[PDB]
Amino acid sequence: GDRVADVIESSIGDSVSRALTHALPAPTGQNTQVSSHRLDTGKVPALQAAEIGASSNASDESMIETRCVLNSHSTAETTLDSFFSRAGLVGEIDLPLEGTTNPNGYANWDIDITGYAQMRRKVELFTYMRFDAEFTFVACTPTGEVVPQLLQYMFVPPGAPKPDSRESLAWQTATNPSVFVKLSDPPAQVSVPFMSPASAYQWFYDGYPTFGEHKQEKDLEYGACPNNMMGTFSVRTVGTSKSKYPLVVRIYMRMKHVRAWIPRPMRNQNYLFKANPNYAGNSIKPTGASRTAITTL
Amino acid sequence: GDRVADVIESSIGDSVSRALTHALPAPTGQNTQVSSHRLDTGKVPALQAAEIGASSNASDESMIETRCVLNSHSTAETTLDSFFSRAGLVGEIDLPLEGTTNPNGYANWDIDITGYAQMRRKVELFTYMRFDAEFTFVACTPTGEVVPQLLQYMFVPPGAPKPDSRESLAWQTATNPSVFVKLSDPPAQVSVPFMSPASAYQWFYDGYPTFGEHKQEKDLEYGACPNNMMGTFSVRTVGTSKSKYPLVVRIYMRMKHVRAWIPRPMRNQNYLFKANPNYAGNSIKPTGASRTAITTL
Amino acid sequence: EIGASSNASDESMIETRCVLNSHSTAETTLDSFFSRAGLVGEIDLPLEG
Amino acid sequence: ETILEVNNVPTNATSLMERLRFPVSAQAGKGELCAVFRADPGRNGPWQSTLLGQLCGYYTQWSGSLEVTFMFTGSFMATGKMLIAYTPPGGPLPKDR
Amino acid sequence: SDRVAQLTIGNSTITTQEAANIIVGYGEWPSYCSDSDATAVDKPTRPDVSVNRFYTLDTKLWEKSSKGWYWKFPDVLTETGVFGQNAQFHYLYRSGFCIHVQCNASKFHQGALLVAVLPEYVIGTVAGGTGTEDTHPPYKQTQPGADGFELQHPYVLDAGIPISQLTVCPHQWINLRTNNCATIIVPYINALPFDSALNHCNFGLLVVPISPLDYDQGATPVIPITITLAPMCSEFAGLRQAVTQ
Amino acid sequence: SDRVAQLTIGNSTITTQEAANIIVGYGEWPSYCSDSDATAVDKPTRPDVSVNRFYTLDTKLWEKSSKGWYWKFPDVLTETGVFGQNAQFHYLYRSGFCIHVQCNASKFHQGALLVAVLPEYVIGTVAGGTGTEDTHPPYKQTQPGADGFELQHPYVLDAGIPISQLTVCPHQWINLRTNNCATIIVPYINALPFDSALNHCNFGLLVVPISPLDYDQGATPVIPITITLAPMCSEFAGLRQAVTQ
Amino acid sequence: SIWYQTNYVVPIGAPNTAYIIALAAAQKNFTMKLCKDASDILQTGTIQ
Ligand SMILES: CCO/N=C/c1ccc(OCC[C@@H](C)CCN2CCN(c3ccnc(C(N)=O)c3)C2=O)cc1
Ligand SMILES: CCO/N=C/c1ccc(OCC[C@@H](C)CCN2CCN(c3ccnc(C(N)=O)c3)C2=O)cc1
Repeated sequence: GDRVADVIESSIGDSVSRALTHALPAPTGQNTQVSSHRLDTGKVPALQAAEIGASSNASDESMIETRCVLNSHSTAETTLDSFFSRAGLVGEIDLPLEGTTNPNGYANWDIDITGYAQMRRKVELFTYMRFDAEFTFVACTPTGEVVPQLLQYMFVPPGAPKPDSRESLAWQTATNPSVFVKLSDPPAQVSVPFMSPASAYQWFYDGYPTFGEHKQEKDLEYGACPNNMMGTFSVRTVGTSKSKYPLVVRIYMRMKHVRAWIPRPMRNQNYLFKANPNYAGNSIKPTGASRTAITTL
Repeated sequence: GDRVADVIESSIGDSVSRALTHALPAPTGQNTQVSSHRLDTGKVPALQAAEIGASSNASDESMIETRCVLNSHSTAETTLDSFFSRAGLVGEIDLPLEGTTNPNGYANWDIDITGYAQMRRKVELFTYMRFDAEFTFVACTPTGEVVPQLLQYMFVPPGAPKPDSRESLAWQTATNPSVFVKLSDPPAQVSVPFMSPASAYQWFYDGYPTFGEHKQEKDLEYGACPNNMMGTFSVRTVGTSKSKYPLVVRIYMRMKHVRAWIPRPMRNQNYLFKANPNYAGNSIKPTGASRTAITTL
Repeated sequence: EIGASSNASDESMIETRCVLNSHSTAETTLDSFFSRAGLVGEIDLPLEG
Repeated sequence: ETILEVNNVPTNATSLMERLRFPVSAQAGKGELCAVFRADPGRNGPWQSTLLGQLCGYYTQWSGSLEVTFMFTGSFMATGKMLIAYTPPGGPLPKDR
Repeated sequence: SDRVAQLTIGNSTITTQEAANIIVGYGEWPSYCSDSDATAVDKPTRPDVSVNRFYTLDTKLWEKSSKGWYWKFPDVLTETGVFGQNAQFHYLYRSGFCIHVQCNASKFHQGALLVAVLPEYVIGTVAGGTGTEDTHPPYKQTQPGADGFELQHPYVLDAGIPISQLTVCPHQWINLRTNNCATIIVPYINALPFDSALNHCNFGLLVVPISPLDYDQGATPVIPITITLAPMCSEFAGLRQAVTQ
Repeated sequence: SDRVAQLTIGNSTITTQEAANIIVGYGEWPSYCSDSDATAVDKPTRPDVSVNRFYTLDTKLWEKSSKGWYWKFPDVLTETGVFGQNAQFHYLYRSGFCIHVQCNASKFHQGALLVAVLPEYVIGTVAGGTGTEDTHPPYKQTQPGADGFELQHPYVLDAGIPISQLTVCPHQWINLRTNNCATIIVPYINALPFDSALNHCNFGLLVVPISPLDYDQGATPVIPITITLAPMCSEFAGLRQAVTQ
Repeated sequence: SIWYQTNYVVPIGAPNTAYIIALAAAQKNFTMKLCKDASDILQTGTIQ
């Protein structure tokens, strides 16, 4: 039981996060109301104090004489799903006949969508994201030709054995999900759930994955968050003998059922590597165009 | 407010000290009830388990066949006040004419009753004590003669100026309490309240009064508790000129309105110093008498 | 020795807090575990063999 | 519950059974160490001998509390007191008791 | 009445006679973790007043040429007072923060500082200048501690992102002609209910001059910027021996 | 059903199959300080589980010639875990304790240990042997820390008092043929509501063999005595920088 | 980690060394998600 007063009256343990703001429905752009001349003292909408950290509350109505405008312009196309639920390229996998990369008829791709700028820049506008996704796989030769070849895509989650050859035992795929399809068939397509151990994926992690001394030789692990490492995507031509055709597999992703938290500045320097925000120090460019003088267009 | 369960159900802050025992009135020794022979299995009052830490619960009734005895023997004389409220010697102060101690006609005695064994051993049976006290002052020459001399006793609390001579300005006693009396008058007597900053005086303090390094040269402060230092008792012959008589002042204390906590073993080695329990290491004696054999009286 | 597994729980071994566990048990049903197509046979029909 | 091979060191055929049990014996009272192992259930090591560890291998993620029950097979006349500790992440192997 | 303020928490109190209101990150006050969001089963410890108090950790000098600085949370406090001890003895930690940045001058000095909070502030390197070298920042740069660290290329926040859009994060400005402090309250921000105070920095505090400090010869030239902060609703779990990293 | 027991507090649990009940010092359980007994005005901190847990601090070897040992509270814990940190950072401290002394042997070993708690256990010196020298015990003897200290003259408890009357204090015995542990619960004992954990030792724990350890050649000769203890209802106040003494 | 709290004690006539068997399992709050193939494939060549 509790008897001393400070304990009875403490707020220790309050799990209800008080919120200062709340969402209102806004299916259309706000309307404009009629306004007339105002010649007052005390009232001063135009003057602000940006230091406070809030944006101006001044509106058209109070800065100029306005008319009434019934605005029925929709706000639908700027929802998170509207913005992200559009399939974009996030991965390429080459299966050449004579090459230096994957000449053995199979390939392992670490699921990581940060290899392409268009898609990357869009998701990095937010820190945390949670979503399901639709993945489409487009295959063909390097000329775009369609050949009668059978492929096998297999999702190898962390801890499952990664195939080490075209005839690897792991292709038995008794538990992992695999897709068998022909380059002649339409692109393969499947739905993927939100698989992270966390409540959301995060495009930025200002930390280290393990404890201990973080000496020079381990600094490559700064920013590495296993909660984002969903596994490997393996592909192989189906046969004990080498394929007769050189192949390419393009991977497209379409997010759906999206939720995002913590907006952030948008990348303004070219990307260099998948794992980090490194930028070319000798080529730091302005965010946008420039001009000769501040008094000339 | 509180919302998470562990916080709502915690006992953090309970100020009610649960007590396993309670006092019952006991104005007389317990009576004895009639008892007869008992020849049972399962029942065994005589067997105990001293390891538990409790004293035997076995009674006369269950160990021998008893008769009824109505015991009207009082328990009154063993109350704390009965035991302590008896005046005993706790201080002596000499005011000689020609001497090496206090030949200037005045003396300062640090109020400390641990200079005499009889009184000391009694109070040290408890760790904490709280009480008021009656102090009696008996004065006379070293032969026990009564001379026509006027004295001044003054209580100098910590921080008040201690007289440094028989004509010291501090004897103006404008705020401190002073008693002027003649050796011819009966012994002076006054009542003293419980003056400690603590809830009780303590005959033992296993600690240091200050912080810092407790090096060899400061070990004399181990066990010193200012909460027990009530001040100085100063005495002087009243006059600018030396007294014509050698004097002795015996101080008797009679506690009253006594409360005591935490009983402890009773001193079994002679005392050596006021401030501590030091004992003569080469004279550690048995607590009591001894004999030649365990099989002979 | 009895042959049964321990009945001891977190609650009785350490001071615990309340945790509302909504983690599903669906993926460990027999159908969830087995109803996934796997290879069980290969048959070769060579020309010269 | 299944047997946890804490003593997963012997590897020759004739000594495999020794992996099923680890020893304790009279010491010198310096709070000496008896044994150690990672609690990680789906990781290479002792847990691999258990049915839990094996079934655990067919799933990518897990969540839950674990329990290890130790049975003393010494003689009835043997007594003793052991301290079994669990060190959450971040704590290196304890140097002392 | 919006310019004056008093922030009292624990055994510490802060005053300011030239404030600019208070910002509450993403519009929500710090709170303890609910029983439905929690996952770890051990009963947490909530020290309260001994750790939820104001700590003044560092003072930087604002100069006409200063580029800007940043600090990582909870890194800045991991070795200070009782909070630090709890962060070291426990695997799990969670809390909110009240940040109060101080900088006063005279009615004749000028300049403006942008004070902002950026969650998951990952640092990038200049990749060897040419961008052909995949270098990585060192521990003393990702987790600088109480002394913080100076930005090398403020325009891109040392992470390839435009500082001109940093205002999309909870922030305030210290415009010398207006206010002498910035106060931002931050709730716990993470994808997990609790996390390690040592391996993970939830957000970074940036203090960057956007309008340069200026004044005439003769006026006090030493213009300090002091950083004071207080944890709010601190919770700890997963107890064991102390660990510094 | 009085022989078996489980003591769970914090993230620690103790078991014993040969107990002898539990003693509750002076018949009262530990409790927090009421608002009427308190005097200091600052809000206290009550860490709870992070400090009210079992700490195993030391192991002594019981030998046929052992004289006995003692430990001072809270001295033994001032440098251990989170409790220690709080005792160091705060001027004021108060708490209770659950003491569990462990010592097992065989049905062929014998001996009895008296385990007792003595409040305000002031130590005395032998005064130079002759008693003419007013010497004083050194800091390492008054506050021995976790290693404790061995009694020089157990008969008089190194303080001129008869150990034969120590049973007037909360105690238990470890008689090898009966039990292998002693459990004593102690409430906060002082004349003040709070006090310094560093300058004042509220009580001392004494473990003294009254009936010597014995056994025949061939039986395990190493018979340890382990000391485990847990603070109860710990409260702290008067916060500032950490201090060790 | 497992440590000796006191010591293993035995009288004359009984073994100075004994063994401990460890049994492990999961609590009732234990669950698993995202099915995958086990890390092992108990077969070298074709099974005939
Ligand atoms: C027959 C079988 O067909 N199987 C198909 C199939 C396809 C796709 C699958 O997985 C989709 C998981 C995707 C959406 C997660 C992408 N994420 C989230 C966070 N993150 C990330 C964050 C910070 N940094 C980095 C970084 N690389 O530096 C990376 C990502 O890349 C699984 C199976
Ligand atoms: C005209 C004016 O007439 N004025 C008379 C008058 C007489 C007596 C007065 O004060 C009586 C206070 C007495 C009762 C307190 C005695 N105590 C309590 C604790 N303690 C103590 C504890 C541990 N150790 C020591 C030690 N010495 O090592 C010592 C004590 O000695 C004041 C005034």
